[PDB]
Parts: sequence; C-alpha cells; structure tokens
Amino acid sequence: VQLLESGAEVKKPGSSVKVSCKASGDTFIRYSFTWVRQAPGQGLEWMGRIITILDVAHYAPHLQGRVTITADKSTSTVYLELRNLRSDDTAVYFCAGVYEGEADEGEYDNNGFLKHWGQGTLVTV
Amino acid sequence: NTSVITQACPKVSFEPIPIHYCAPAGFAILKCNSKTFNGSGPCTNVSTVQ
Amino acid sequence: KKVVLGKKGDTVELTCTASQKKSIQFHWKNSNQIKILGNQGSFLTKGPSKLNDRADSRRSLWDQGNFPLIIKNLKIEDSDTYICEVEDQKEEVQLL
Amino acid sequence: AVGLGAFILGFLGAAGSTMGAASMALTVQARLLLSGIVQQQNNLLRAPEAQQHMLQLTVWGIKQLQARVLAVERYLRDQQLLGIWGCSGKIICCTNVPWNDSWSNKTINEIWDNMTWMQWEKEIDNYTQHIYTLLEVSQIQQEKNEQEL
Amino acid sequence: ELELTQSPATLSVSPGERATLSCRASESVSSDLAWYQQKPGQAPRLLIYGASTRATGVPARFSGSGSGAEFTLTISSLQSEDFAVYYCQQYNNWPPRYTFGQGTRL
Amino acid sequence: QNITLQCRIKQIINMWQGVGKAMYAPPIRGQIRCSSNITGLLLTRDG
Ligand SMILES: *[C@@H]1O[C@H](CO)[C@@H](O[C@@H]2O[C@H](CO)[C@@H](O[C@@H]3O[C@H](CO)[C@@H](O)[C@H](O[C@H]4O[C@H](CO)[C@@H](O)[C@H](O)[C@@H]4O[C@H]4O[C@H](CO)[C@@H](O)[C@H](O)[C@@H]4O)[C@@H]3O)[C@H](O)[C@H]2NC(C)=O)[C@H](O)[C@H]1NC(C)=O
Ligand SMILES: *[C@@H]1O[C@H](CO)[C@@H](O[C@@H]2O[C@H](CO)[C@@H](O)[C@H](O)[C@H]2NC(C)=O)[C@H](O)[C@H]1NC(C)=O
Ligand SMILES: Cc1ccc(-c2ccc(NC(=O)N3CCC4(CCO4)CC3)cc2)cc1
Ligand SMILES: *[C@@H]1O[C@H](CO)[C@@H](O)[C@H](O)[C@H]1NC(C)=O
Ligand SMILES: *[C@@H]1O[C@H](CO)[C@@H](O)[C@H](O)[C@H]1NC(C)=O
Ligand SMILES: *[C@@H]1O[C@H](CO)[C@@H](O)[C@H](O)[C@H]1NC(C)=O
Repeated sequence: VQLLESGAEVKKPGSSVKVSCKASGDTFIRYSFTWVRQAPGQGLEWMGRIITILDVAHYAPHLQGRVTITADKSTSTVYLELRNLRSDDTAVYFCAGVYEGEADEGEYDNNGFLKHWGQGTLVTV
Repeated sequence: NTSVITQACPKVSFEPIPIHYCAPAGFAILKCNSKTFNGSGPCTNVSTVQ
Repeated sequence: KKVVLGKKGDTVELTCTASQKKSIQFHWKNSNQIKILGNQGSFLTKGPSKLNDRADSRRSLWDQGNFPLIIKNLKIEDSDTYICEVEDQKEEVQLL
Repeated sequence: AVGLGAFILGFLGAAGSTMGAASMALTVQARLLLSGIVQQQNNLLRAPEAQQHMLQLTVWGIKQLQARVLAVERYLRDQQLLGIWGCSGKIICCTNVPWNDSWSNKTINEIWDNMTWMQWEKEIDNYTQHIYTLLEVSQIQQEKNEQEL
Repeated sequence: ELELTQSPATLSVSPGERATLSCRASESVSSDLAWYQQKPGQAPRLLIYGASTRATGVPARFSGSGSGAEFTLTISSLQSEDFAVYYCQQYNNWPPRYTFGQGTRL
Repeated sequence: QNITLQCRIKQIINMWQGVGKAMYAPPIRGQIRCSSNITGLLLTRDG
C-alpha cells in the first residue's frame, strides 16, 4: 500500500483544515490508519487513530475537542479534520497505516505500528 | 446513528460452571421424569424439587 | 396482500412487523414455503433457496419490531409472493 | 419439595390420588398421630458446625426457616380470612349454598371417586368466582337472621 | 501522561561503528514499542517493531532488545546513510494514547 | 479416524447479547485447548 497526501493549505486562526489521504494497492478496509503531525523543529506527534472495519476513532488528549478522523470506505480515503485552528498548529501533517490480517473475516489484530507512510502536507495557520 | 464505547481488555480465564435455579419461598419446581418426552404435552412421571 | 412494484432490475424492500417493538424471532418464506431469510435472536441467517444470495435485512431495526427482506440485483423471476412469520401474524406481500 | 411448608407438603403427596382417597388418607394419618402410633420426622438442616464452611448452612438454614415461617403465616391468615364465608378456623366447612347442576352435572360419587383435585378444580374453574360470591352472601344472610332473635 | 525521551540528544558516531540509541518511557511499554528512521524530506520509515522484530526490507544492521520502560536500538556497522533522527514510539495504551518521543540525532 | 475441523480464532464478534458488534483483544501466546462433550445438535429443515 501507498498513501497519497493532499495539497498544502494556508488558514487564519479560528478556521479549520481538512486533509485527505488516499490509500491504494490493497483493500482499504483491512488497513488501520493514524495521523501524525510534525511542526518544524519538533518531533513526531500522534494525533489520532481510526479503525476502518468498525467506524471508530480516538484522539490525543489535547485534540479531543478539535479533531475528527473519517474513513471514507467507498473512496478509500481518510480525512483528518482539525477545527478551532491556531497558529500553534502550523505543521506538516501526514497519514500512516498498517495491515490487519484478514480483518474482513474478523481477524483484526489492532496493530499499533506504522508501515505505510504518506509524504507530508504543509498546513500553515 | 450508533453508540460506541471502549473498555479496558484484561484477558480473563473463562471456564463455564454449572449454575442451578432455585424456587423462592412459596414456590416449587415441577420436573418431568419421563425417559421419552418431546418437549410438550402431558408428562406422566412428575416430581417436585426446589 | 401488500404489493410492491420495482423497476425489475434493481432492489426491493418488503416488510414484516411486530407490535412488541422488540427483536423477536422471525422468518421470510416464498410461496413454496422455502426459507429466504430469518433470524436467530441477534444473528441473521440465510435461507437455502434462489434468494440465498442477493439478500439481507436491517439488523439495527429489529429492536424496533421491523423485520425487512431486502432483495438486491432483482430480476423479474423473483416476482412471487412472500409470507411473514412474525408471532402468528402471517401476513402476505407480493414482489413485482 | 421445600418452600411450600409442612401444611402443604403433608397434603401434596395426594396430588395424584382421588378426592375421596385424599380425605381418607388425611383422616388415617391424623388417627395414627393422635394415638401415638407413628411419629413425624424432621427434615431440617443441621447448622454450620465448622466456621470456615458456615456460609453453606447459614444461607440455606435461614432460607429453610423463611419458607416455614411464611407457610405458617399463610396458613393462619387463610384460617381467619375464611370468616367471611363462615369457615374460619376450619379445614372442612359445609355451607348452605346448594350446588348448581349447571356448574357441574355430576353425582357426588362420580366426583369424589373417579377424579382427583387437580381435575376437579379445572372442570369448575369458570364458576369459582360465582360460587365464592354466593358463599359470602349466604354468610351475610345467616348473620342477619341470627341477630334478629 | 505518556512521553518518551532519548538518553543522547545527539549521538556522536562514525561510519563502521555500532551506534547505540536508548529510549525511556514515563509509562511501562512491555515490548509494545517501535523505532523509526527520519531523514530530511522523508517519511519516518519503520525499521523495528515489537520488542525488536525487523520489518521486511530492514538491513540486518538494525537490532535491539528491552523490557519494562527501557529499550535499546543498535545499528551494527553504521553506514553514512543511517545518520538520521531516530524516533521511539509507544502504543500500548487502550483507548490509544500513543506517542513518539523527542528522538535523537546521528 | 480423527475427523479434523479447521478452526480460526477471531477478534470481531457479532454479539449474541443483542444486535451489535464487538472487538476483543488479539490471541494469547501459548497453547490453548479444550476438550468438550457434544451432547446435542441444533438442526433445521426447509420446505
Ligand atoms: C467443557 O468442559 C471442559 C471441562 O471438563 C472445558 O475444558 C477446560 O477449558 C479451559 C479453558 O480453555 C482449560 O483451562 C486452562 O487450563 C490450562 C492448564 O494448564 C491453564 O494453564 C489455563 O490458564 C492459562 O490461560 C488463561 C486464559 O486462557 C489465563 O488467564 C491463565 O492465567 C493462564 O495463562 C498463562 O499461562 C499460559 C500457559 O503457560 C500462557 O499461555 C499465558 O500466556 C499466560 O502466561 C486455563 O486454566 C481447562 O484445562 C479445560 N479442562 C479440561 C479437563 O480439559 C471446556 O472448555 C468446556 N467447553 C466449553 C465450550 O465451554
Ligand atoms: C419417576 O422418576 C423417578 C426419578 O428418576 C424414578 O425413581 C428413581 O429410580 C431409580 C432406579 O431406576 C433409583 O435409583 C432412584 O433413587 C429413584 N429416585 C427417586 C426420587 O425415587 C421413578 O421410578 C419414576 N417412576 C415412573 C413410574 O416412571
Ligand atoms: C404450620 C402448619 C399448620 C397446620 C398443619 C396441618 C396438619 C394436618 C391437618 N389435618 C387435616 O387436614 N385433616 C382432614 C380433616 C380431618 C378428618 C376429620 O378431620 C382431620 C385430618 C391440618 C393442618 C401443618 C402445618
Ligand atoms: C343455577 O343457575 C340458574 C341461573 O342460570 C338459577 O336460576 C338456579 O336457581 C341456580 N341453581 C342453584 C342450585 O344455584
Ligand atoms: C487420533 O489422536 C490420538 C491422540 O489424541 C492418536 O493416538 C490416534 O492414533 C489418532 N488417530 C489417527 C487415525 O491418527
Ligand atoms: C464427558 O462424559 C464422560 C462420561 O462418559 C465424563 O467422564 C467427562 O467428564 C465428560 N466431559 C465433559 C466436558 O463434560
């Protein structure tokens, strides 16, 4: 699987940004996805995780009131939506994921590792 | 709409044990003691248990 | 009986209901009394007929007392009648 | 079994017998007991003995007693509720309401000898409320008449 | 909360040497840890996952061990192409509260 | 002798408790087995 990032964006504080990620090369529904952020000069920050077989998602503690992750099962596209956006959120954003063996058959392994990575999308605020 | 919750998952031992049901005071349970009984209708050998 | 007409080559939803507003055991059968769908409490089963495939229900509405039969990739050859087996309410519908 | 109390349990074994037989059986056991010929044995729990195992006999010790105490209260209650029909303090109460052939057109020998109580109380179940109403009325009229002398 | 830090801020090594990297967690990991290699302009590729299992395509140079909240990654016969920033990831929380550490630079 | 059934251990379970789905934790490392007594069957027949 390859993960394809969307285009760069520029917003003002108080607005919002939604960044897509297209996953392809295998069946989408068997891959778990996460989003990771990296502001310039900073290390990697986990933002959240989405389960695609069961539409369930979780967010890091400071993003709980700001971030929604959606898996569009019909287009194999994962979207990261960040609301109530601030200048502190300038960063390069990116998707990542991992294969869940036969998740379709109910053998999902809740794999927390990231093997497939996107390129990085720059979003400024 | 759906409602989704999550819980901690300690794994636990799971080995079913026999559990029996008992009558409250004032009640008793009738039991069918026939060797042949198709699940319904008259049972010709009945005993009472708690 | 209740008759529902489609466009032949599409999909139809026929319904059975219960006044209990609970998920109860139910079955759907055709005119030859061949099982199409039904449940086993929370689980959905299929009937071993020409409608074993191309068919489903709405598990989420079973607790509302709504037990539909949905036939997909519908053909004119499927325009038979169907019998509900919900409680003793053996209602009949027709697919066209 | 248990849960019904001694009053019921001593009568319950007659559930498979005819009505006539049940009355005779009760009479005989009473005779043997009054005469000191037979004795009644107990079926009560022994109590815990060992402290470490006591839950086993205090739970059931208490439940067995609760069943018996409630059976006593029900027995004594009914024995006075029956005052309405003029049957308080009795097991067998004969009254002045005549039997209706419409309730059941059978002779007393047919009823008492070829039927059990389980059958009898089903054949006339739909007249039970009628009869009970009449029993109350008859008792009221008897009281009315006695107090007029 | 969960945070991962490295012992060195930077690791001073030369090519051909066995580099040693060391991750410490604020919370027990119990082998649910992974290591990633971050190069400028690149995705932080996964090399090690699960105690120390190598991902498919990972050079034999990368290996490691650890337990509790203290884990070690080593790079045998370090190559010039391995002078990357390495990140340590802990994912054993449920509901997930996964984090990456500060990382260390070679 | 010894008819063998192919079995799989799954994490996504349709609940018997009511309508809904649930995820359970992944399999335990070690040897797991059970020896059970078949005491009855559930069978059905069609028209
Ligand atoms: C019908 O009845 C029969 C009984 O007549 C039932 O059969 C029993 O089934 C149970 C469950 O599978 C089985 O119990 C195990 O016995 C093992 C004996 O060595 C135990 O070691 C094992 O415990 C481990 O696993 C548990 C979870 O599965 C853990 O909670 C526990 O802590 C142990 O786990 C540690 O150790 C193991 C082993 O080293 C390691 O893998 C783990 O990672 C961890 O470190 C269970 O107690 C009974 O032995 C079976 N009885 C018989 C006589 O065979 C049968 O299940 C019933 N049928 C149905 C359908 O219910
Ligand atoms: C009615 O059922 C009871 C209970 O099973 C039968 O009595 C048992 O008979 C066996 C021998 O086959 C004895 O070992 C048990 O101790 C008896 N139990 C009791 C409570 O007495 C009884 O025979 C059956 N009667 C009929 C007519 O079928
Ligand atoms: C708590 C408790 C209370 C009462 C009893 C009890 C035991 C035996 C009888 N006996 C009976 O009903 N008989 C029928 C009528 C007859 C024949 C002419 O008189 C005598 C025999 C009644 C109540 C038991 C437990
Ligand atoms: C029986 O019921 C009828 C009414 O249906 C009544 O006229 C008759 O007097 C009753 N007989 C007895 C014995 O109660
Ligand atoms: C079946 O399994 C038992 C051990 O559980 C073994 O002794 C026996 O030989 C096996 N039978 C066959 C046909 O392999
Ligand atoms: C199966 O039945 C035998 C008796 O034939 C008994 O000894 C054994 O314990 C039973 N096993 C289970 C799991 O009930």
